[PDB]
Amino acid sequence: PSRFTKTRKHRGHVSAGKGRIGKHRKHPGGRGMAGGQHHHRINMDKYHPGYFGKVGMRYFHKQQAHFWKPVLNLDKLWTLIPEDKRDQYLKSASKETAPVIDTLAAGYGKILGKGRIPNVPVIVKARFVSKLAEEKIRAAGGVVELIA
Amino acid sequence: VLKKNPLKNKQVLLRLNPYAKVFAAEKLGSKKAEKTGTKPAAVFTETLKHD
Amino acid sequence: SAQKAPKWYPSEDVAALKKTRKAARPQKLRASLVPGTVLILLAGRFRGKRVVYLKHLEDNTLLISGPFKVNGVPLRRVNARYVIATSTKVSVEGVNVEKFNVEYFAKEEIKAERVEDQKVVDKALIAEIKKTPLLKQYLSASFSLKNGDKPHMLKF
Amino acid sequence: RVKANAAKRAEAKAQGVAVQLKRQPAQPRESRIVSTEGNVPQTLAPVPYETFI
Amino acid sequence: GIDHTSKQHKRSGHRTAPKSDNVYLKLLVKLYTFLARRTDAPFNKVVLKALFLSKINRPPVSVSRIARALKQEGAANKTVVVVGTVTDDARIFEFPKTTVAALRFTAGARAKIVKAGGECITLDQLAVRAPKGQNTLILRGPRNSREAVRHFGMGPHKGKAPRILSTGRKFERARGRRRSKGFKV
Amino acid sequence: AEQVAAERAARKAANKEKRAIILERNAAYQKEYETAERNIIQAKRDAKAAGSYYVEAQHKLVFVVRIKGINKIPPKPRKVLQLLRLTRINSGTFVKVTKATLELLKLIEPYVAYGYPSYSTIRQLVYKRGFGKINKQRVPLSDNAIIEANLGKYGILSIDDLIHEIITVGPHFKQANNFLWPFKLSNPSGGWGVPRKFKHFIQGGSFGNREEFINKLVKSMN
RNA sequence: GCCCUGAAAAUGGAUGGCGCUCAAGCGUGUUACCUAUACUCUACCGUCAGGGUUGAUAUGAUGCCCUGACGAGUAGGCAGG
RNA sequence: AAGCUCGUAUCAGUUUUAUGAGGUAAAGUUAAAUAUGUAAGAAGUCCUUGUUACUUAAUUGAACGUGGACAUUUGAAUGAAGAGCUUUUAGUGGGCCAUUUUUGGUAAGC
RNA sequence: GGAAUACUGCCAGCUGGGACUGAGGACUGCGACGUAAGUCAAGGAUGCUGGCAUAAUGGUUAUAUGCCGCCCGUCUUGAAACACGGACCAAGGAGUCUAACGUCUAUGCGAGUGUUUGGGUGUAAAACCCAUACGCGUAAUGAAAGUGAACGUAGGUUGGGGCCUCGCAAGAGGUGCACAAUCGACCGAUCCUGAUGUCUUCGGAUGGAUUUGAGUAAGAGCAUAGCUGUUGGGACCCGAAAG
RNA sequence: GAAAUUGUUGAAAGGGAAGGGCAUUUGAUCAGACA
Repeated sequence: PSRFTKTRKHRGHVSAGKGRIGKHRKHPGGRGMAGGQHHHRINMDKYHPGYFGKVGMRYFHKQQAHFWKPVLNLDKLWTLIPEDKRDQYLKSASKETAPVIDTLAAGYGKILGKGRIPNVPVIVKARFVSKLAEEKIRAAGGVVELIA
Repeated sequence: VLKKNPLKNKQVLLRLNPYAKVFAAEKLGSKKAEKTGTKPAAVFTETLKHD
Repeated sequence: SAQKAPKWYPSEDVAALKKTRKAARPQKLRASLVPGTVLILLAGRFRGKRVVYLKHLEDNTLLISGPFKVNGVPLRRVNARYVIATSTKVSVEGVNVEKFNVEYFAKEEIKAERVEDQKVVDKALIAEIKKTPLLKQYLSASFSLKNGDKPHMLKF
Repeated sequence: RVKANAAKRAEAKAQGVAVQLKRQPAQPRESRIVSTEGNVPQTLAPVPYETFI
Repeated sequence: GIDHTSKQHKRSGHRTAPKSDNVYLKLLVKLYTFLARRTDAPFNKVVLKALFLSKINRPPVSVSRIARALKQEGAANKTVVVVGTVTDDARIFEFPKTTVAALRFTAGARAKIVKAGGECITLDQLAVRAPKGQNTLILRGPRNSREAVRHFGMGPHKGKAPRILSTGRKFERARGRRRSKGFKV
Repeated sequence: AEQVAAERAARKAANKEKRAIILERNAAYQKEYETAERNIIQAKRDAKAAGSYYVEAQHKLVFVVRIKGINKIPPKPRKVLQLLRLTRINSGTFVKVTKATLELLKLIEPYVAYGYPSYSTIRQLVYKRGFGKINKQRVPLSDNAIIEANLGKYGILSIDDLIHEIITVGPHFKQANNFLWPFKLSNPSGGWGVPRKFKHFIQGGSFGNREEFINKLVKSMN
């Protein structure tokens, strides 16, 4: 809506908010990022540290498939159970019956350990795990089956 | 709503300063002074009249 | 609609007026006005005449008589503020005056009561008037200012 | 001054307060009576000009 | 003329009233401008100015933070107040009973609170239950956990995480971010 | 309801006591002033009869007035004037005299005219021009409840107690002197004297310390 | 100390002009008086701050009222029309 | 401009007391005037008995603590349209004059 | 030996004349005066009289008179300038749209969020309904191979709105969200140590460190809309010598 | 069928411009109001 803009408050004033000395002109500081080493340097340093230069190895033909490894902390990992069935497992938690959580079914590539699942034994299928992730699972009374 | 000066308008001067009535009725503005006999000693006058 | 409406309208109630603190209090005349004193009328019908003060009316005006036998000025209300008091008096004590009020003078040819009391009063005045020589001629004459006269200097 | 203030107060705690524990600026000097006896005012006057070169 | 030690005609820089056009919002602003005036207890005066807060200044108070404040000693019987929205936290697998009063609950935090035998309230019913504020806890959510505040005050040696489009190698890790290329910071 | 009737002459009795206590308390401040002005007279007489001299106690209070406009002031005095609350030409307040406040005046002397007020001017200013500072709001006094609801913690329960605390320069002078909004005066009634104000009072201008001659200048400004 | 001399530049010519000599000049003193949008008091407009007021049975809760203080402004910014 | 947490309160183009630094004017090594740093309390003081891998010849220090005690003349004057905090962006980046000092220049509306 | 005037200053001393203002609109308050009833100059003006009902007052406009008043816009330290543009009139005429984002605000839901590439449907470019994915977010860190967040009531200390207890209150105590400071614990990278163990050089336990990160430490983001700002585009409008 | 601009009539004005502000007199006009 142009009825709300401020150049519809600037009608009648000569210079339209751009000042009478410096005026307003086409490109005072060059087009785009020009002068980034030279007259804009003080700007690039402070607010773009690290802009110039090269860090490490190139990678030819990179594909984000190989690198797909979503992560699911032990924070959640009980969300993957149906909330209607879920409270059946929390109460009456024993072995010989334990929930099989397939974390790849839900799109997760690795089970991390961020913290404190409850004391219920649980069977967790995962591609990858972390050293702390199992220690908390395995001490909860469950195990980690690896899959592919 | 409007400020009524004392020092004129006697009625406002009497809500402030309840002593304004017994001040005037006894005068005390014109109150007389006790009379004294003391004279400056001859050293003080000798200094004042000096060269 | 040619104009929509205001959405709250002012009430046509009228508030009464806050009680005012003011009181009618009797005028204190300036010290130059004493009953039975030659006055000089400064404006109006009779401006210039030299007339004799009589009573101070309830409406704050002053009652004067020429006398009408003399300068032709009847009994008439005059405002104390338009009248120069003079330094010469006549003895007014011979006149009743208790019959008058302001109600008497209300407007509501000349009524025969006002012509009777006009003449009744002069019996007392015209007696006292001729006692000082020329004061019959003086109460009949009109005042004026002359070349060289300075009202801030002159005494009245 | 902190220690002295500690002393005076705890001292004045059996003295019934009236501490006056701040520092106050130099006041205007109170009244007095000089005694001219033995000291007579000595009249002085300005002095004329001189070269003295 | 007068010599001013201050700048003239200078507003206080506060919310005298919300910027929202919400109607039901202004009915609480109307209810707590009344109690703040006549009830002499500061609780009402606190909840009033919390109804004027913008969105960014109203972070949500998760249903887990509500359980801490109840573990807080003596507070297990208090009625927690949140001016803001309560949200669900399932990372807690147990929840107390108590009570909550908030503007908006999420559908998850409504179930969880009702699930335990507790109760969800609005602010209006709190005003009727405790006008003065008897036995209440106000709770604020974390303000500086935002994504933008992470960027506030960028500059050398302040560790403020530059505003940037794409994160990874090859985007502003090189000159000035490490000693080997140029300098560091 | 009891209300109107039973709480009137119950309250109206307490009103009677405030001014019955102001009655006795002002009587004591009038006998206090007069016998002090008398003993200063008797002391100069008893001394001259001993052949000696009597030096007055120095003046413990001044009244400062801002004589100069609001602009082209150097920064250091311009900061002082704002610490005495002199915010405009012709305004002023009472200033206690100690070594602290007395080296301030030496900074601002070109910009002010001050002296030693008598009980006369302290009484006119406060009655005529005296205002209070209540939640800011610069209230006119006009009544004894305005002073008692503010300074009553200190005593000072009438407008006769202000004038006392001001002229005796009592303990509470700071609380009381800051309870008075700065006096807004007018220009002098009969003029300033002299063609030019901004010489020092000793060279024939208006500023500086004019001592007891300030009593006459303020009254034309009041 | 005052005055004169030293002291000569170009269209006609400027203590501002007329004109002024026990001054209407010069040095100094006492007073009276004149008048700015500044000062004091009052009314009104707006701005800011601080408070009062939600009870039907009316018409505004961006409302009504109370109290104070304050008001220059280019480049510039904002709010309301 | 948008506000935010708060509201008796830390402040201040100011003095005073206390205490440093200076090497211009004058003086002929000495040393001003004006400006300048810090302090004037609760983040305080005194006692009492805990911690450590540092320190000690050492139950001795250092740093931080527990328990107890001293509140508004709480530690000088005056003042304070409140104190702090953050985000965000306009214009500007040709200056000129007067005063008190001063270099270049013979001087200058330099 | 007495005085009086003068001068200075004070009175909650007396009285007279002139000019200006009349805000507000039931009562409330504080006083004063009265034995009393009441009255009063005490939280802002009333009473009495008169005239014309008129263009009298008042407006509007031309003239005249007194004082004042330089020509506009622009650049400029400085323009009335012997600086530039403008004879006059009417009509057109200049910070827009968009792609990608920062802050701020409102709204829906909220550990999620986004129906509109598409399909169903329809009164037919609308509206209505919806499966799969996908994008941002919930995990950081190293060039990389790679690894990946609780010693503890998710810790301690100082301060903190608010609430609770006591007390007549003043204030002290209990708890303390957000938030600011500060010391720790946790994950990753770099340098150091190097365990029970082993295909005898793999494995990497443990323990460190004035080191380093855009990290954890009971999630806050996603979508649309708006103001302001930026970048690219003809880019607020008009204008080159050229290629 | 606007404005620049023009002809006619009427009114007023005019000593090297014209035009403007404050103030009131004079001339022309205007309601409102009262009653």
